[PDB]
Amino acid sequence: MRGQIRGLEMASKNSQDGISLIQTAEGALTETHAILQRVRELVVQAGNTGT
Amino acid sequence: MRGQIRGLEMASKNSQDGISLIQTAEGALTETHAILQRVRELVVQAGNTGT
Repeated sequence: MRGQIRGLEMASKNSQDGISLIQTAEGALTETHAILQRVRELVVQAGNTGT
Repeated sequence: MRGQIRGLEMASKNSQDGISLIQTAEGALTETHAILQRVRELVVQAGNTGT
């Protein structure tokens, strides 16, 4: 039982660390995503300005 | 959605630029047109003055 318990507290900490890893990935994908927004604008006025 | 929106603002700016391009063409065709008015006069009195 005790071993299980201490590994469950460690399980909580584990999953929290995993969330944080993901949050790093999501800041990165957030900025990448905003870049793609800017790109999309540049493609649209590339559309008009191609004429 | 957000991408669509920003491309819609860019769509507004696009069409405005297109209008301006046209306005350039329409100043040009305006002056050309006035020339053809003068020409028409010169052809009419070329009509009489041919006699």
